[PDB]
Amino acid sequence: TYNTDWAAEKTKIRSFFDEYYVDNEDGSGKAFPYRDQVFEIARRDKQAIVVNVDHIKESDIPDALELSEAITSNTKRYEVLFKDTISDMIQDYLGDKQAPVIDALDAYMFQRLHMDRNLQDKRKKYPPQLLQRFEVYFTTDDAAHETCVRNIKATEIGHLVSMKGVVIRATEVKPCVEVMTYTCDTCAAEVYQPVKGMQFTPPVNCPNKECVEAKANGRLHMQLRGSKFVK
Amino acid sequence: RLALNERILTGPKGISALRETLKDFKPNPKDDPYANLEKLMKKYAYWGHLMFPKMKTEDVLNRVETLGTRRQVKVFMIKHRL
DNA sequence: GTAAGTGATTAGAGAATTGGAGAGTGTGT
Ligand SMILES: [Zn+2]
Repeated sequence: TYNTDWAAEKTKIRSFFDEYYVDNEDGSGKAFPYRDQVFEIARRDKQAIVVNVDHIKESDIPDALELSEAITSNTKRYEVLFKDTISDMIQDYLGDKQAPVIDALDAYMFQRLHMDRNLQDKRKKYPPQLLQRFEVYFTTDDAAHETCVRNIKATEIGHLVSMKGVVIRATEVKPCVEVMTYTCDTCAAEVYQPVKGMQFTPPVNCPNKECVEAKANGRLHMQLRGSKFVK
Repeated sequence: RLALNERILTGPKGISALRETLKDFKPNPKDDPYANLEKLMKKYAYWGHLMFPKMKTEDVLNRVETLGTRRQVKVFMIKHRL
C-alpha cells in the first residue's frame, strides 16, 4: 500500500516545471519563471528555489492535486526528488560546458572529478549532498494548513505545516556539519560520511579493501577542505 | 595468518617491481658516496613499503636476505639473470 | 700421465617437535 516508483514522480515534477507559466504584462508572450530560476542556479546567480504548492495545486496539469497532496503528506522525501529533477534539468541546460568554480569546495570537486577521469562511478563514489549544491524550499497560502503552536500534535509529524507568530529568542549563525570527508594515511583513499540530525560518530579504521587485506592499520584523518558546512 | 614469503618475493610486487623502480636511478660516480648511498637506500625503502606495508624496512630487508636461501628463489634468480 | 669407474659428500625433501601470534568469546563495569 505504498508507492516507490520514483521515476514516474520525477516525470510529473519535471512536467510541472516545464508547463507552469504567467502571461507577460504587455501580452507579448509567456514567462516560465521556475525554469528561469533553474537556469539562474545553473549559471550560479542563485542558491535556492522557493516553490509554492498552491501553484502546483491550481496548475492545468494531470495528477496535479495528487502531486500536491503527496508533497504535503511526505515533504521530507519529496525534497530529494525535487533536487534530483532540478539536477537533471541543470545538466540538460548546461550540456558539455562546466559551471564556474567560486569556492574551495567547487575547486576541490572540479579538480577531483577530472583526477578521477585521469555516471555509475560518480554516483557510487560521491554522495548526492556533495554532488548537488543548492537548496529547495516549499510554501503554502491556503488556510487548510494554518495552525497555531498549540495545535501541532502527533498527526503532524512528517507533514508540511504553516503558522504565524512572534520571535522571542534567536541565536547567531554557526557552522553546521553536513558531510565529513576523511583520508587514509597509508593507502590514500577517501571516506565520505553524510550527517543527519544533531550527532555523528566518526569511523576509526580504514575500510578500503587493499588496506584491510594488507593489514596496514592506516588511520583516518578528517579534512575540512572537502567537508561541507552550512549556515 | 599472513607472512612475507617466496610467492610474494617472486610475484608481481617483487624483484621485477624493484628492477622497474631502479631503471630511473642513475648516480653520479664523481659525487659523495654517502650521499649516493642515502639516495639508493630510500628507493629500497619505497619498494619495501609497497611490497609489504605491515613491517619495518629493516625487518623487510632482513627477511629478504633470509629468503634468498630458498631453492624457489634461487631458480627464480637463475632465470632472471638471463 | 690420462681416462674411466666407483665411492663419498652434499643438497633437497619429508616428517616431527616446539613455540608464539591472532582471533574469538566470556565476564565485569
Ligand atoms: Zn587505508
